[PDB]
Amino acid sequence: MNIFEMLRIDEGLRLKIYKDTEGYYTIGIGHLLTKSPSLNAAKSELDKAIGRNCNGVITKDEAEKLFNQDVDAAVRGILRNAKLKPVYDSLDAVRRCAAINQVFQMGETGVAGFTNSLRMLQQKRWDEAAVNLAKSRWYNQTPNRAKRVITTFRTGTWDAYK
Ligand SMILES: [Cl-]
Ligand SMILES: [Cl-]
Repeated sequence: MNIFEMLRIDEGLRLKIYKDTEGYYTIGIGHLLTKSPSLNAAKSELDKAIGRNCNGVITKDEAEKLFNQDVDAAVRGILRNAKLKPVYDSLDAVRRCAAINQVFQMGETGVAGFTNSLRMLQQKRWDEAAVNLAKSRWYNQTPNRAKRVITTFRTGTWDAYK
């Protein structure tokens, strides 16, 4: 297992513009296009991203390309964040994949506010962190996915991803 396979499992793959779990326009492998409710805004953003007139639909290769850039961006966002970087570098390789996944899903922003859990993860208090992490809007709105990530942080293995 690796980050790509893991996220590909959590986000799925769709070649036509769709609404995510929060109702925002998205495409490919969880690539948010816009938070605005105007589809046109979304189509414009798509075109801009891909570099061509898509008419709301892309190819697999196009989706995968966006995915690549998006993973990279997330990692790079982690690294540049003063509160995140130190936690991230203290973790082992599997748990770092759990960190990327949360950041990919919620933004460096959302994650940066998990101060307490962050500290627990840094101290290697696995079970305490798992309980803390569950006390969130994130776990309550997307519990199945949150559970998988949390078990990942808790155990340091890919068991939740089987
Ligand atoms: Cl792009
Ligand atoms: Cl879920």
